[PDB]
Amino acid sequence: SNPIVDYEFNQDQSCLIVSTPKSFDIYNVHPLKRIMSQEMPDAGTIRMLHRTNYIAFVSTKKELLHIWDDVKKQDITRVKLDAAVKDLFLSREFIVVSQGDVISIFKFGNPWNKITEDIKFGGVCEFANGLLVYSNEFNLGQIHVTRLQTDAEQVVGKGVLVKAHANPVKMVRLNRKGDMVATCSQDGTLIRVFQTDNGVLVREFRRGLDRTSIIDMRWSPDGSKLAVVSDKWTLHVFEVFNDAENKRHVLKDWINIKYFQSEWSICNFKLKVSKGSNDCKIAWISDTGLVIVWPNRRLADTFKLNYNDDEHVWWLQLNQRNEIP
Repeated sequence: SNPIVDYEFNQDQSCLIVSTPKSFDIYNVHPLKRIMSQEMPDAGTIRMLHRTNYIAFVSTKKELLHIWDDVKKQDITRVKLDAAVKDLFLSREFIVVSQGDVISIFKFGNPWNKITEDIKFGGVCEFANGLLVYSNEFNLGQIHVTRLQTDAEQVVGKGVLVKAHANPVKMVRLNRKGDMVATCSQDGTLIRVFQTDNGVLVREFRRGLDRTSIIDMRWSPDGSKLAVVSDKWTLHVFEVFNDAENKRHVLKDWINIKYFQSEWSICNFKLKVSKGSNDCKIAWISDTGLVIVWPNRRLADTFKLNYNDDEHVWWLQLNQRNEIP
């Protein structure tokens, strides 16, 4: 009887937090077990802060943003919002809110205030590990990457402008450390990866020949692989860095082309999707595991990433499916 309003993973992928009309609940992603539930009226988009006791959610009743402390069972603060909230992010330092046509940044902790003037953007943004990335307001295939300086005059700040795509950016995904950004356009034809320091292009991958829209992207725990789901409804896995290049070794003949490399997924899986579910989200359970969450079905599919050592080839397997509930 309870529809899922919003759902997200905590930063390290260990938990799933969802809001219903009657409540919000927190699940352990794998193995999948409900960790806790809390009755709440009209909870909107909802986010989590690591495994800590703070949880954010946007009132679907009002323009309010509730910051909820689970130890004492109350709002430490409520924050007035000027528009609809498209996206939301938390760190022990900042609170980042994408609302309507702008991005607002608030201090986490007293006095929970706005420490810089709202940032106008083109609809697409992501914040992880102190690093902010967003679509440009005018050119929609360009992105800005900038660090948030907590101690500085002058928390703005600096920033880099990358022309990521020809067509406008569909979505954006930071890896865990935050040094790479995976990048996507409306085409969904090819996926790019940029270094966050300079915004220089690291790698380019081809998803397919035909245009599609891309539902999700997520980086492996060790930052070596990137998982992607399109609306063609196939899961793709790309290897961005093999072991040596990931560990920053010295590569003996790296210059040749050597290698002239990859460009395509090492893995696909064609997903069977009921006519209902039009969106989902991806989590890495481990360096070889994955989970897909489907809001409509309240369903979690567990996938196994296999490697054949002798043939140097990979394949995907679906291990399990579990209702939420």
